[PDB]
Amino acid sequence: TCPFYKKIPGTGFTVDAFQYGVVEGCTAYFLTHFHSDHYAGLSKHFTFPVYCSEITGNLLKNKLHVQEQYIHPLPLDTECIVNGVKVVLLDANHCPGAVMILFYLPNGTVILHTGDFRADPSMERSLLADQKVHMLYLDTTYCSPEYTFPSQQEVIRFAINTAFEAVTLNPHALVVCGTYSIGKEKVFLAIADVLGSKVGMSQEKYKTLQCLNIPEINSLITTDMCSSLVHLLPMMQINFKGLQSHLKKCGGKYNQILAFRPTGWTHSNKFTRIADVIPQTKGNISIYGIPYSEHSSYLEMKRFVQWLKPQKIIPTVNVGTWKSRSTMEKYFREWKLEAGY
Ligand code: NI
Repeated sequence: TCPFYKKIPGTGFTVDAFQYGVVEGCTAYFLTHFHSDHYAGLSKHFTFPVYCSEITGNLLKNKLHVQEQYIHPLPLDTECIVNGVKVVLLDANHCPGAVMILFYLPNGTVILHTGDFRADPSMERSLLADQKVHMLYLDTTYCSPEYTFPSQQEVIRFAINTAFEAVTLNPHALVVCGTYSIGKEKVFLAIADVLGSKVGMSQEKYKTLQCLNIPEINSLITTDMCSSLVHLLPMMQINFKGLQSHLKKCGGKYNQILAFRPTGWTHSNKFTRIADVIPQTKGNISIYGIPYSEHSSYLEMKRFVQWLKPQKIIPTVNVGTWKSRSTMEKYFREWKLEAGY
């Protein structure tokens, strides 16, 4: 049964609520982004309206084969009327096509649902500046001060330089990058760009990338593995046994693999700066784990909420335990007391 925090009071609306069969009274279903935890339940057989971004809409059509009559894309930064209710989609700075949703309720109440998001100061100059928010449904994934990580720009600098050095020292080295869902595309794109290669990948992944409205994408990616010296593999294959196997398949083109695993947070961030990171090495193979997050750090989160000064806050991640729910109310109270709202 659909939980409370996926319902929008006073409306016929739910958010990211596809795995509970027919939800009593829902006249329209909102989808924040194309990640499996959120889209779970959707298929070709779904027959109620779905509202989403354009890019999310391309993925529903081409990857889950949802029928074109039921997909309702909306443009960002635009006031739209849906079943007699005003709504706005805003970029979440999460993965491609990911959005936050502003609802203007008939009774005068105003609701922000973040979906998944990495808070940024640029969000303070959106359509959010212009008015009050009464309830904030919040992505609280890293809501604890021990969760620190560097900026995206710092991580991408490290990866580029790491790659460029190794391949310049050894022209016969192959670079590999792990993936399992959409997001974090910049890692493999930036690396290929400094190396003057296209990125090689499977047909199922090529298809996926074609739905993302990336500029000049056709110049950047390819299905011809042999033409490329930056390869994508599924994340699970990024270990010593999986890579040794993959090297055999390249046929004496390459004598060395350097591989990158994009992770979220890991406990090694409590002690080690990004500059100081080192790889796990076995023979002619090396594997770097790098902390590229598309979710807000603790400080990023704290700033956004303190700026927004919402009247009530509802969490959407880490809700499943009493300890978690308790810890989150304590941080919300300190933030409220520190900023005076
Ligand atoms: Ni997500």
